[PDB]
Amino acid sequence: PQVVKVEDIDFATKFTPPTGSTELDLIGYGNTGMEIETVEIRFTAIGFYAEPSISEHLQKWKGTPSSNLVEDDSGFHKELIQAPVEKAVRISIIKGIKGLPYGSALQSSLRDRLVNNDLFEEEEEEALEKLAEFFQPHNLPKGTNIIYHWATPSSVKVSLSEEGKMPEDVAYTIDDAHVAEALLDLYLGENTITPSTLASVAEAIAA
Repeated sequence: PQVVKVEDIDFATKFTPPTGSTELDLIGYGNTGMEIETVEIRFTAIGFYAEPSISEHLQKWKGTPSSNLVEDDSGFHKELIQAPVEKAVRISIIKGIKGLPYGSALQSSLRDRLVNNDLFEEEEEEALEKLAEFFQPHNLPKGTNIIYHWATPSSVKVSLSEEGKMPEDVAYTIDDAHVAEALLDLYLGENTITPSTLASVAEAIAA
């Protein structure tokens, strides 16, 4: 259709991020989590969008089982992440959170990924501090939208809006290519914080 339910939240099947020139299709969706004293709680609804052509860049995976694709060392993750097409994630907050803890968690997770790949130099460290600082003054209540748009492979346009509206302008830009790739790896990599979104995406490509 034109609208899909992700955790009873409406996600459009097609979407142009703020200030973008290109219509992106909904490839997969899922959720991310949080915990309180080991109890698992649903934190956000996620939708992963990309230029329709991403399907053709990944033709070679057609007809493989989804379970093959998401398995470690399959190679699919990196080819998904590196597909030379525009991509975006739309996040809809399910459990409200202050902006500092969210930005610090993001920083922590992106650092871990960059460190684990020997890519965490002073440039990446500064870019992450400034990303965390962007979020620190905001509150992210239930229903808030966060859009990350990979307009170029080395850049991420970050935009935010209240429930019911998409953002009109870009609020923040990530200018570091390694951070930009780490942010995609956060959602689509072997150690993804959202296995459900990755499983949804792989299904969509394999079929």
